[PDB]
Formats: sequence, C-alpha cells, structure tokens
Amino acid sequence: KPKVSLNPPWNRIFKGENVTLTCNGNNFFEVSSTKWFHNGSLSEETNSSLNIVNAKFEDSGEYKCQHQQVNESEPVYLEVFSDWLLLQASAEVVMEGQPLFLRCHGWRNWDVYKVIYYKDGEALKYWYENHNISITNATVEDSGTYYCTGKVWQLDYESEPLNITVIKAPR
Amino acid sequence: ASTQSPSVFPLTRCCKNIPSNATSVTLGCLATGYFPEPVMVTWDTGSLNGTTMTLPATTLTLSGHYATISLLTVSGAWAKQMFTCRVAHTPSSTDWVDNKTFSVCSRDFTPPTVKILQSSCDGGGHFPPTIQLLCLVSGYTPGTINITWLEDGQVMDVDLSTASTTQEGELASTQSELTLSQKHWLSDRTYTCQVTYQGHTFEDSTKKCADSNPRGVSAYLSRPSPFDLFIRKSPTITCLVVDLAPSKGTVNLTWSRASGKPVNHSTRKEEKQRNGTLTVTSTLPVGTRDWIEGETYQCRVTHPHLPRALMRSTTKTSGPRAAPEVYAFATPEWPGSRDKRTLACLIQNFMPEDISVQWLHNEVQLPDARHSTTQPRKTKGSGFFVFSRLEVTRAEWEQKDEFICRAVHEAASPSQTVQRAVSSVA
Amino acid sequence: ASTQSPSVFPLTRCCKNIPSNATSVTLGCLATGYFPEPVMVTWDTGSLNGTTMTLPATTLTLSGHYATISLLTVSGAWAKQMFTCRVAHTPSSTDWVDNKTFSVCSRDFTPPTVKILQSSCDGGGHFPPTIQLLCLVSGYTPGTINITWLEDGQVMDVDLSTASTTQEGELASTQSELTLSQKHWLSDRTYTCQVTYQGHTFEDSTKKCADSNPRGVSAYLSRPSPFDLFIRKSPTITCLVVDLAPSKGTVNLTWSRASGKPVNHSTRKEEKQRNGTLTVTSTLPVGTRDWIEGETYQCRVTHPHLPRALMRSTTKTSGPRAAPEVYAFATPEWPGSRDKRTLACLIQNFMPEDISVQWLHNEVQLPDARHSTTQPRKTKGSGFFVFSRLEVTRAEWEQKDEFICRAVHEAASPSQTVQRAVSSVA
Amino acid sequence: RTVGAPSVFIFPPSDEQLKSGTASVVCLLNNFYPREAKVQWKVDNALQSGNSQESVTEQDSKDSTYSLSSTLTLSKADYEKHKVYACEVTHQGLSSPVTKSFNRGEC
Amino acid sequence: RTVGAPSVFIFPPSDEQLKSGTASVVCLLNNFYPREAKVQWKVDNALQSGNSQESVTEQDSKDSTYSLSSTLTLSKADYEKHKVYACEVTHQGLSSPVTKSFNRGEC
Ligand SMILES: *[C@@H]1O[C@H](CO)[C@@H](O[C@@H]2O[C@H](CO)[C@@H](O[C@@H]3O[C@H](CO[C@H]4O[C@H](CO)[C@@H](O)[C@H](O)[C@@H]4O)[C@@H](O)[C@H](O[C@H]4O[C@H](CO)[C@@H](O)[C@H](O)[C@@H]4O)[C@@H]3O)[C@H](O)[C@H]2NC(C)=O)[C@H](O)[C@H]1NC(C)=O
Ligand SMILES: *[C@@H]1O[C@H](CO)[C@@H](O[C@@H]2O[C@H](CO)[C@@H](O[C@@H]3O[C@H](CO[C@H]4O[C@H](CO)[C@@H](O)[C@H](O)[C@@H]4O)[C@@H](O)[C@H](O[C@H]4O[C@H](CO)[C@@H](O)[C@H](O)[C@@H]4O)[C@@H]3O)[C@H](O)[C@H]2NC(C)=O)[C@H](O)[C@H]1NC(C)=O
Ligand SMILES: *[C@@H]1O[C@H](CO)[C@@H](O[C@@H]2O[C@H](CO)[C@@H](O[C@H]3O[C@H](CO[C@H]4O[C@H](CO)[C@@H](O)[C@H](O)[C@@H]4O)[C@@H](O)[C@H](O[C@H]4O[C@H](CO)[C@@H](O)[C@H](O)[C@@H]4O)[C@@H]3O)[C@H](O)[C@H]2NC(C)=O)[C@H](O)[C@H]1NC(C)=O
Ligand SMILES: *[C@@H]1O[C@H](CO)[C@@H](O[C@@H]2O[C@H](CO)[C@@H](O[C@H]3O[C@H](CO[C@H]4O[C@H](CO)[C@@H](O)[C@H](O)[C@@H]4O)[C@@H](O)[C@H](O[C@H]4O[C@H](CO)[C@@H](O)[C@H](O)[C@@H]4O)[C@@H]3O)[C@H](O)[C@H]2NC(C)=O)[C@H](O)[C@H]1NC(C)=O
Ligand SMILES: *[C@@H]1O[C@H](CO)[C@@H](O[C@@H]2O[C@H](CO)[C@@H](O)[C@H](O)[C@H]2NC(C)=O)[C@H](O)[C@H]1NC(C)=O
Ligand SMILES: *[C@@H]1O[C@H](CO)[C@@H](O[C@@H]2O[C@H](CO)[C@@H](O)[C@H](O)[C@H]2NC(C)=O)[C@H](O)[C@H]1NC(C)=O
Ligand SMILES: *[C@@H]1O[C@H](CO)[C@@H](O[C@@H]2O[C@H](CO)[C@@H](O)[C@H](O)[C@H]2NC(C)=O)[C@H](O)[C@H]1NC(C)=O
Ligand SMILES: *[C@@H]1O[C@H](CO)[C@@H](O)[C@H](O)[C@H]1NC(C)=O
Ligand SMILES: *[C@@H]1O[C@H](CO)[C@@H](O)[C@H](O)[C@H]1NC(C)=O
Repeated sequence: KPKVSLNPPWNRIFKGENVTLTCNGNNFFEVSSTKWFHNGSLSEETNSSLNIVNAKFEDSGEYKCQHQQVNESEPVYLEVFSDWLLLQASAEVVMEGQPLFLRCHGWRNWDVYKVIYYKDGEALKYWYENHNISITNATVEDSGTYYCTGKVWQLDYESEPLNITVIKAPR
Repeated sequence: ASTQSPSVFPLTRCCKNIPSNATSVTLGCLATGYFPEPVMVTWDTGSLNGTTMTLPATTLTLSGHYATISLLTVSGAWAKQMFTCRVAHTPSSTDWVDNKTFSVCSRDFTPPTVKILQSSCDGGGHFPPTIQLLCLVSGYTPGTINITWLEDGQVMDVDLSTASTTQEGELASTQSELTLSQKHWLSDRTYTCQVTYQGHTFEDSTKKCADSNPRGVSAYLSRPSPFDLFIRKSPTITCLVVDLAPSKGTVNLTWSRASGKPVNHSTRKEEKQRNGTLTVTSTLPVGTRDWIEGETYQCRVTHPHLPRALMRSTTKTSGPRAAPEVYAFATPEWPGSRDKRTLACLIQNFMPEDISVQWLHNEVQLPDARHSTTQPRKTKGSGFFVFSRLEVTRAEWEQKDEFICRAVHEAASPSQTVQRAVSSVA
Repeated sequence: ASTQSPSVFPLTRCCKNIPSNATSVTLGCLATGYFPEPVMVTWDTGSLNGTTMTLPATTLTLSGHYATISLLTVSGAWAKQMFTCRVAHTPSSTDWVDNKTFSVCSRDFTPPTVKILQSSCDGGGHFPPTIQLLCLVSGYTPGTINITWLEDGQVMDVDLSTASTTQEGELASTQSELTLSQKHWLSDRTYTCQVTYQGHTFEDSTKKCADSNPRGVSAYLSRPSPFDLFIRKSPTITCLVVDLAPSKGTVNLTWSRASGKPVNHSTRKEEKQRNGTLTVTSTLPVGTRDWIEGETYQCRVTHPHLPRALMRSTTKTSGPRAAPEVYAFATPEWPGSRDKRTLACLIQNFMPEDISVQWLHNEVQLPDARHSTTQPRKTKGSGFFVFSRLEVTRAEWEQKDEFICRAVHEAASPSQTVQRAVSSVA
Repeated sequence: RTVGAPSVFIFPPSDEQLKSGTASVVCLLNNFYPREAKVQWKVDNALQSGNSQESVTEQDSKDSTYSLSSTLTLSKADYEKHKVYACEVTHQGLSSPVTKSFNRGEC
Repeated sequence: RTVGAPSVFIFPPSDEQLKSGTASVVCLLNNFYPREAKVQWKVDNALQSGNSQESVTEQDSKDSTYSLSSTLTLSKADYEKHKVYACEVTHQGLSSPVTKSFNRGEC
C-alpha cells in the first residue's frame, strides 16, 4: 500500500506554518496520479505531494491518501494549535530502537529559554536553551504523557501535554 | 455620555514671531474636552482695555468632545501685563471655575540638554564595586536649577548624590553625580535624571545596559476597591497590559461577561514609558449589584503579533467572611521629633483579603499618597492583616489632634465600613 | 658574555628625605647592565668643589653583566647646582659617552589618576548609533600631558578623539573624548586610554561589558544578617547560583577579597531540584570587623559549559547612617477574643536598610515562626520602616506579661541593638 | 460691506496641553469679509486632512466681518514628531494665499 | 682606628630606571669602621633576601673608614606594588640597628 510521509515529520504544528504530505508505496503500479482525503472528503489535488500551506483551525483532523490501487492509506491525524509552546514529537506511537526526537517549539521561530522536559511528572532533562532530546533506543518504559515548561520573552509557558506509548516490535 | 469637565490651556503667539513694535496683541484660551455645552469664559486684563470674543465650539470627531476657543485682544503695555482667563462649566458644577493665569510672552532662552554618562566596567567585563552616574546638563542660560534622581520613578534622598554648577562666560554648566551599589545596578532598575529649570521640566533615563532586551506582553486584572464599591458607590475594574513591544498596530482589547449580559462602555489610555515599552490601561465601570451577586468579568487581549489570545478574569472571592478589627496608635514624643509625628494603624482578622485603608482628619479624608499601607498577609490563625503608617506635622495635630483610621471591607457591618479615632496627646 | 653598554640612571634622595639644613649632600649615578669591566665615570659639579668616589661593580646574577654606583659628595649651594655624570665603557666603544644631567631635587614622581567614563544606552537598554568614551585625568600638578587611545593595542588616528585641559587652584584637570561606532563597541575589542605625563605612562582600559547571565544562569549574593553579625558574632554571607545544568564536571567555586587577604573555607553544597535544575549554595563565615570596615567579598563560579567565569560582589553600604526608632504597642481587648492578643512593633527612620527583628518572652528569644515582619520600605523622608506582628496567648502573658521587641541594626549605638518592652495589661 | 482681508495668526499648543497628551495647533483668521475663507494645514510641508476643524463665527455687529479658527488636532507624540507647522489662508481679500508658519524649538 | 658609625642614607630608584623596567633601591653606609656591617632589606616591613648586592670599597687613605652600597634589585611591577622601602644597618658603631626608610607616595 502507499504509506503517508510528512515533511517536516511533525503532525503537530502552529497556526500559519506549512507542511507537505507526500504519499508513496512500492512501485508495483507506475506512479501517475494520487488522491487526497481531508477528513473523508476528496481533495482537488492529483500530485503525489500535497502542500498544506498556512494552517488554519479547520486544517486539523484525519488525513489520508490513495493511488490507483484497490486500497487506502492509514488515518494520520494532524492537530493544529495556536498557543505559546508546543512540545513537538516525531511519532505518536513508536517501536523500540527507532529514532525519537523531541523539541519544545515556540511561535514563529522564537527562542524559548530555561527549557525543562517532564516525563510522567518527573523532570527528564533541563537545558539553558531549547534542545533536541533524542533517544535512539526507546524502551517500553519510555511511554508517558510528556510536557515542557519554558520561558519565552521573559514569561513562563507550559505546553499542552501529549501522551506517547511504545510497543513491543515482536507481535 | 457622562459629564466631562473642560481642560483649559493658553494660546499665545510665539514672541519671536510677534513684532516688538506691535502695539496690540491677541491671546486666548482653548477649553477642550467637556460634555455637554456650554462654557462661559471671562477675562481679567489687569488695568489695560481688552476685547473678549468667544467662538462656536468644534465637536471632536474621535471622542465626540467639544473644543472652543475664547480670544482676548489687548493694547498698551501688553508684554509686561498679567492676563487671566476664567472658565465656568455649569453642567460640571455651579461653582466649577478653571483659573488660568499667564503672560503674552514667557520670554526666549536657549534650550538646555541632558545626557547621562556612566562608569565603565573593566577589561574583564566586570562591574566595579560602585557605579557612578553622571548627569550632564550642557550649556544653558544661567538660572535657578534643581536635579532630582529617581529609581523606577521614586525620589531618592538627596544625601545619596552630589551636584555642581559652574559658569563660563555667559553660559552655565551643571553636573550631578549619583553613587550606587553594584547590587542595585545589576537588579535592572531604571534611573531617571530629572532637571527642573525656570518652571520647565527636562528628563533623561538609563537602566543597566544589555546586549539584548527581549520582553513580552503581560497582563494584570484588578478587582474593584472596597472604597469604590461601598463609599464612592461607583466600582470599576481595570485591565492593565504592560511590556508589549511597540510593533505596528493598535492592541485589541475586549471586555465580556460570562453571563452574556451587556458591558458598559470602557475608557482606554495608551502611554509610552521611560523604559521603552507602551502600557495600555482599560477601565470598565461595573454594576454594584452585578459585582456583589458574583458576576465574573473577562478581559481578552489579542494582537496580530501575539501567539494566542491572552485571557484574564476576575470575580468576587468565594471564601468565607469575617469583620476587621481596627486599632490606631501614636508613637510617643522624644528628642528630634517635636514637630513631626508618626501614627500607625493595625487592621486584622478580616476575610476576604480585599480591603481599602484611608486616614481622615477634621472632616476631610486625606489623600492616599500621604500615608503608606502594607500588602495583606496571612495571620497565623484565621484571616489577613495590614499595617498603615502616616507621618503628620505639627500644624495638623494643632488644628485637630483626632486622626481616624478607616477600613472599607465587604464583611464590615452595618454599612461595609469600620473606623477608629486616635488622639496623640491622649 | 656579549658586550653591552651600561644603562646610566641618577641616584638622589627624596626631597623630603634630604634635610633643609644639611651642609653637604651625597648623590650618584648607577651604571648597570654592562659587560665586561671596566667603566670610567667623571662628574661635572659646576662651580662647587666635591669628592667623587668609584665603587667596585657588583655582577648581576640574572645576566652576568656588571652594575656599579659612582657617588659624589658636595657641599655649599648644592640644591640649585646642576650635576652631570659622564660614563664611558671602553669595551663597548672608545667614544661612547653617556652624559646624565640632573639636579639633586629634580622631581618627585607625581601619579596623575586615570578614569574612563562612557556613554549611556537608553531606557530600553539599546545602544545608540555611536559610543562616547571620556577619559578623565582629575586633580594633578600642571604639566605637559599627552593622551593616546589604543584599539586592541594599536594607536588610533589623532583626529578621532579630542582633548581639553582646565585648571582649578593648584590642581589641573584634563579630559579626552573618543567616538566609536556601535559595531566597534559591540565587537568586544579593548580600548585603552594612555596618559603620558612628564614622560611616564599611566593606563586604563575598557571593553564591552559582561551582563551577569551568560547562559541564563543566575547568581545572588547576600549580606550578613544583622542578628548573625552583632548578637551571635558569627556573620556569614551566602552565594547561591541557580539554573545550572546537571551535567558532569564539578563547578569551581572560589571566594576572595579585593585586598587579597585570605578567606576561610566555606560550606560548598549542591543539590538537584524537583524541576530538573541544579542549585549550588555556599555559606562563608566572615570577620565581623572585616565586614564593618568595608571589605568587598567576591563569589566566583566557573562551569565547563559556561563560556566565561561569572562573578558576584557584595559590600557594605555607602550611604549615611541613622539608628532605628523602636515603638511597641499592645492591642486592647476585642469582644469575643479573651484568650488572644496581638503585639505590634514599629521600627522606623533607620539607614541603611539591613535590619533584624526578634521577639523575646521570659528573657529567651521566641521562634521566628511565631511572628510576621514586613520587608523594609522607604519612609516619606529619610530611612526605612518595618512593622512586626506577634500573636500571643493567655497562658503566655499570665506566665509573663512583658514581651520585648528588639531590633538589630548597624547604626544603633553602643552595641548595634535597640529594644523596647511592652505589657498587654499596661 | 467691502472685502476685508483676514488677519492671519497661528497659536501653538501650550506646554500644559502637551502635558495633557494632546495638541491643538490653531490658525486664527480675524475680521474678514466675505465668509468664504479656506484654511489649509501643512506639517513639515505635508498637507493635512481629517484633523482640521474650522469654527466659523457669525457676522460681527460693528464691522460686519467674520472670524474663523482652524484647529489641527494631533497627539503629543505626533506633535513632537514634527518641527514646522503652518496654515495657508486663501480668501478674496488676499491676492495670494498667505502662509503663516512657526517651529517647535524656537518657542 | 676608632669605631666609626655609618652615616646611613637611602636612595630611591630613578624614574628613568622605571622606564627601563628595573628598580635599584640603594642603601649607602658612609664612613664606618670596622668593616663588619650588616644590611637588611625591609620592604613593607618584610625581610628580603637573595635580591641584594653589596659593594664595599677598600680602606680609605684619609679617615681609614669604609663605604658600602647595598643595591636591592627588583622589577618595575614589583617596585610599584610595594609602598615603603627601608634598609636596616647593624654595626658596632651603632648602639641599635638604624633603619632608614622612604615611601613611594612622597618619592
Ligand atoms: C517598564 O515600565 C513599565 C511602567 O513603569 C512597567 O510596568 C509595570 O509593570 C508591573 C508588573 O509588570 C506593574 O505591577 C502591577 O501593577 C498592578 C496594578 O495594581 C495597582 O493598582 C491597585 C489598585 O487596584 C493597587 O492596589 C496596587 O497596589 C497597584 O498600585 C498590580 O495589580 C499587579 O499585581 C499583580 O502581580 C502581583 C505580583 O507582582 C500579584 O501578587 C498580584 O496578585 C497581581 O496579580 C502588579 O503589581 C506596574 O504597575 C507597572 N507600572 C505601572 C506604572 O503601571 C514595566 O514592568 C517595565 N518593564 C521593565 C522591564 O522594567
Ligand atoms: C527550579 O526550582 C528552584 C528551587 O528549587 C528554583 O530556584 C529558585 O530561584 C528563585 C529565583 O532566583 C529564587 O528566588 C530568589 O531567592 C533569593 C533568596 O533570598 C533569601 O534571602 C532574602 C534576604 O534575607 C530573603 O528576603 C528571601 O526571602 C530569601 O530567604 C532572593 O534573594 C532573590 O531575590 C531576587 O528577586 C527579587 C525580586 O523578587 C529582587 O528584588 C532581588 O534583588 C533578587 O534579584 C530571589 O527571590 C529561589 O530562592 C530559588 N529556590 C530556592 C529553593 O532557593 C528555580 O528557579 C526553578 N527553575 C526554574 C526554571 O524556575
Ligand atoms: C475536519 O475535521 C476536524 C475534526 O473532525 C475539524 O477540526 C476542528 O475544527 C474546529 C474549527 O475549525 C476547531 O475549533 C477551533 O476553533 C474554535 C474557535 O477558535 C477560537 O478559540 C481558540 C481556542 O484554542 C483560540 O485559540 C482562537 O484564537 C479562537 O479565539 C476554538 O474554540 C476551538 O478551541 C477548542 O478546541 C481546541 C482544540 O481544537 C482546544 O485547545 C480549546 O481549548 C477549545 O477547547 C478550536 O481552536 C476544532 O478544534 C477542530 N478539531 C480539532 C480536533 O482540532 C476540521 O474543521 C474539519 N475540516 C473540514 C475541512 O471539514
Ligand atoms: C495518555 O495518558 C492519559 C493520562 O493517564 C490517559 O488519560 C487517562 O484515561 C483513562 C481512561 O482509560 C482515565 O481513567 C479513568 O478516568 C475517569 C476517572 O475515573 C474516576 O472515577 C471512577 C468511577 O467512575 C473511579 O473508579 C476511578 O478510580 C476515578 O476516580 C473515568 O471516568 C474513566 O472511565 C472511562 O473509561 C471506562 C473504561 O475504563 C469506561 O467504562 C467509562 O465509561 C469511561 O469512558 C477512566 O476509568 C484517566 O483518568 C486518564 N488520565 C488522566 C490524567 O486524565 C490517556 O488515555 C492516555 N492515552 C493513550 C493513547 O495512552
Ligand atoms: C509556506 O510555503 C509557501 C510556499 O513556498 C511560502 O510562500 C513563499 O513565500 C515567499 C515570501 O513569503 C515568496 O517569496 C515565495 O515566492 C513563496 N513561494 C511560492 C511557491 O509562492 C511561504 O512563505 C511559507 N510560509 C512560511 C511561514 O515560511
Ligand atoms: C485492503 O486491501 C486488501 C488487498 O486485497 C483487500 O483484501 C480483500 O478485500 C475484499 C473486500 O471486499 C475481500 O472480499 C477479499 O477476500 C480480500 N482478500 C483477501 C482477504 O485475501 C481488503 O479488502 C482491502 N480493504 C479495504 C477496506 O478496501
Ligand atoms: C531537532 O531536530 C530537527 C531535525 O532533526 C532540527 O531541524 C533542523 O534544524 C536545523 C538548524 O535549525 C536546520 O538547518 C534543518 O533544516 C532542520 N531540519 C529539519 C528536518 O527541520 C531541529 O533544529 C532540532 N532542534 C534542535 C534544538 O537542535
Ligand atoms: C505538481 O507537480 C507538477 C510537476 O512539476 C508541477 O508542475 C505542479 O506545480 C505541481 N502542483 C502543485 C500544486 O505543487
Ligand atoms: C538498543 O540496545 C540493545 C541492548 O541490548 C542493542 O542490542 C540494540 O542494538 C540497541 N539498538 C539501537 C538502535 O541502538
């Protein structure tokens, strides 16, 4: 089947930010045209990559793609927020040992200082500036509801929490 | 629209443009910012003759206010004669009189200028243990001059600074030196050099320097004061938004009630500060019964450069109630304090925390600035307390030695006020 | 070794060391740093008759060259007489003659002082388009003076700065103003003011400052509490550094005095906080007298990830002194509260702001948790005030009904302590 | 009556009005006939519109003339953003439009 | 001959030697007999050793006394950091060791 790829990979963006959904599978059938499915409705884009420009609140929701095959792609979900700090994350469900990058991101390239990540309530790591937590070998205990506290323009802001859960790759 | 009192300002032609041989001159007064019509203007010319003529008013488009100009034309010894304009607005009050007294010419002098220099930190980037601020008032026409230093706007004692004036030729030069600890300088406080010269004010500002100064908008929302709620009976709430970056455009500021019932019209002031920000204040009148019965009011702040809307809300405290205890005291007489005394008041065991404290003397409630009042703090048991301190002078207690400390508080009975008198001599 | 010419220098006593009534004086010339032997020294004494004397040379240990002193003792009008010493070194050359001409009281060294002042940045901390540096040479005996500016040790063009000189009484003052671009100031180059007075060089330097928070870390440094200082006679100061990273590599914490005298060991302590940050706290005991006489204490922190060392400094106040007034009151009985009272203490008009407040009952100091004291705030005139509040029980005043409010403050005499007792029944 | 020229005057805002946070630069046209008088405000030689309010008086009972005052209303900050302030008076009694000007710092 | 006391003098370094970067503090002991004279260097009331060179002449042919010059050699920074410089002369002709001193502030 054609799986759906995200550039940048992050399914949680800010209002107004861009993202481009690309969708590809094994080339058993030659690539001619693609179908897009915002919420269930067919989008007016044929191209294999759809560029979601300037996010609005209505740009939220279930996304899906399709080719001339007999069967469809998975229901990737894209929530869109306007707020001060969004604790972005690579994937919402991962299997151990895949790369996981986390990023406590601030509105319009703004720089968040005194950044602290929380995993399930406890302080996982703190750094002076914003950082890219990166765990390449996710453990099954890594599953938690995460959130990050930061300081943007001298004021304190907590991101909305986001739960992530790992699974065992055998079975 | 509410009744508004006019602001009266002079209007004289500028004397470099006035010919010296002109035997006659026209001056005037602008009365602007009042509701409703009319005002009456009279002119006292001293001893000269004069012709008074008042124009029809102009309705200001932006605010709907009225602006009228009343002119006087005089002849004779015009340049040396005092001139007074007296404006009465009987809608404001029957005895409302604005008296503005001035001359045709306030004369021409060279502008003084002000600049502030500072100690340099050393070759390693470290501050010295004390910081010198040197306020320099460059060449001005010799005259009486005063320099005041302010720390975040509050006057410091003159003992902590020096001042020096020299004269070279026909021009004076003034310098003032202020000494500060390194600790105060590193705390990012802002210091103002205030120059008073011939009844005109100049100023300059400084704070600890910086390679960069990020700042963001913050917002605060007050409750009505008990004094305004129960004595004045005209409660208001204020949404104050500070430290916004003066970008392009006006900041969107909206009042709403959780019930969906209508809000009154609010007033809005925007003011640039010494420290580089723009502070916006919005004041909303609230209903007295509305507030007392538990309504919740919301201030919503939006701006295109903001990430999200900023929201603040305010409502009557849901805690229990308890009446204030009041105690007033005078300090004893001792050496060095013969003609100035200090009075004190303790207000305690009240609940909830919002309270207004004033001092009354001889059938006038003295201005709030005369005294100081601490912030409410928790008692060990149940309720809050505050202290108030009032320095008084000999003429006041010789006028009347009874000084009343009064607290206004929602739980006080029977009329939401409690007061106690003290006499210093007994 | 190699052949080296002697360096010839005069040798005369200080003008305050030579007695005015001396009938004879001994002067000399030191010829140092020559190799091999010998040198030949002669003296031109003008019209006076004197006795010359040549000593054997002493070999310099560091280079192996020779150093000799040639003295001359004269009598008569030796103060006004001009003396020449003529040294030749025949290994160097047959006609190398060093003629050093000087009087017995030619001059004493006179150190002009150097200080660098600088432009302001404004009230938002932003830099102006240019930076002024003002080098001041204040209060020196008049004479020839030159001022040169260096940028990273190279002489800048003469037209880029302007110097001026004034005189007041005996003492002279000189100033020089340099204009820099904002970019140059912000590049962190070092600027040196080089003052050459009577042929000798005096220097001061500056570079872009360092604003106390390089990587978002904060550091705070307290003063001793007056209670610790004057009652326990064990004053301590505390340096606390917050928001460091929990990485490896221990932080380097060092204490020092500006005078270089030794400091004791401190209580170095680290602990990770619940929010994932790391705080380091150290408490240093300091000498009581050392503090009272105005020593400056410095806390210096270095972490491997920080780009430069971070320093904080603390010292005693530089303002005037005023002892506190202490007033103590007992509340009268309030209906329904038979078994409790509140004691209020007003402490006022003291300078500087540092103060400790204690309460005592039955000659023993009560726990701090029993009473609440406000933070120092300014009075209307000179000095600061605080209020203290203590709730007491019937069992306590029936045990002993006298309670003492005691203030410890640096300006109080004779032992930095003033107290006032109060009774609830009277 | 005959055609009377306007006596053209200009008045700055007072320092107390600058303390109040507003500014009203006045151009007075005293004792003109006929009533058709045009006042054009310029600030640093840039024409202004939407902030000029012209109070026009009645016909005087003695000389049968009229009076006018054009009030240019600005903010305090907008007042000190500029230096030159002038008003141009076009009228039948003036052969050319008379421009009366002043500056802030000379006063 | 008879026991002669040293006339003890102290000479500061010249400012030209400070321009050269060295400093030679001289203590002159004039006209003393016998030759056994001890010179000690007290810099800010701290005894110095290993940086002093004593030059002694032969017996004079007129008074049969001796002349000594003790030279304390230091750097310019080492000279400028210290304030009071003194030489203490112990000799048979002196009942107490005579200390002759000067101060950098007044020299
Ligand atoms: C640049 O310059 C501007 C102007 O000087 C500074 O603006 C100040 O900002 C501070 C905070 O950012 C303001 O302080 C706030 O004032 C509010 C107004 O309350 C006043 O009015 C009530 C009457 O109802 C009085 O009782 C009260 O005492 C005040 O006089 C307060 O309500 C705020 O309190 C809030 O914060 C405290 C914590 O500090 C909480 O405990 C409270 O519960 C409440 O939430 C607050 O104190 C200050 O008023 C502003 N100045 C002016 C003139 O308005 C900028 O801060 C400055 N920026 C920099 C970087 O220097
Ligand atoms: C993670 O959690 C830690 C705590 O575990 C937080 O660390 C706190 O950081 C704050 C911010 O600096 C600290 O607050 C500071 O406390 C100092 C302690 O002073 C003591 O002594 C004085 C005088 O006797 C007392 O009055 C005071 O109450 C204390 O007992 C204060 O001196 C500091 O004052 C500073 O701010 C004021 C304005 O409020 C200025 O006027 C001052 O000049 C000065 O600049 C300050 O209040 C706090 O103490 C720290 N906690 C602990 C336990 O020490 C971290 O901040 C937190 N991480 C993040 C990212 O927030
Ligand atoms: C495809 O299906 C999707 C879901 O099936 C649809 O997504 C939904 O769209 C609506 C409207 O576009 C979203 O509602 C959002 O907008 C209103 C109005 O915005 C105001 O409130 C915001 C509060 O966050 C402010 O930030 C704004 O500035 C503005 O003042 C909000 O009231 C909503 O907020 C609520 O929901 C969000 C989470 O979405 C919470 O964070 C808030 O606290 C509050 O509870 C929304 O912001 C709706 O959120 C969205 N659904 C999701 C899951 O995001 C989509 O419209 C549809 N598309 C098409 C083409 O059919
Ligand atoms: C990411 O992490 C989040 C944080 O843990 C997860 O949210 C959690 O969801 C669970 C639901 O599975 C919540 O658990 C219960 O929440 C409320 C609170 O229960 C209270 O009342 C009960 C009596 O009714 C008591 O017995 C409880 O002890 C408690 O006091 C319940 O109402 C829920 O009931 C729901 O689920 C049951 C099935 O279990 C249904 O039968 C019910 O009809 C109802 O629909 C839950 O029992 C938990 O509180 C919540 N955590 C937080 C912090 O909010 C989130 O699910 C997770 N997501 C992923 C993808 O991993
Ligand atoms: C989101 O993507 C669009 C598409 O490229 C960007 O649009 C460009 O905008 C810049 C200036 O804003 C123009 O110079 C380009 O021509 C635009 N590109 C196209 C293809 O038209 C847009 O800028 C992006 N948004 C953000 C916030 O980066
Ligand atoms: C997803 O793709 C697979 C690929 O064939 C589909 O599998 C067949 O689906 C039909 C559905 O009508 C069944 O009748 C067949 O028996 C399935 N083939 C098998 C099981 O070998 C599958 O149906 C597709 N799913 C959807 C929803 O289209
Ligand atoms: C977190 O990781 C992402 C991707 O791994 C980083 O995004 C890159 O940032 C650099 C520098 O800002 C850019 O040049 C790249 O183009 C970005 N790549 C992508 C895919 O976005 C992000 O910067 C990292 N965050 C931190 C704090 O290092
Ligand atoms: C789709 O791809 C084609 C191929 O280059 C391109 O010309 C076209 O612009 C694309 N459409 C969009 C919407 O990007
Ligand atoms: C994760 O750790 C295990 C340790 O047993 C190792 O075998 C595996 O290769 C690691 N995977 C990655 C992606 O580092």
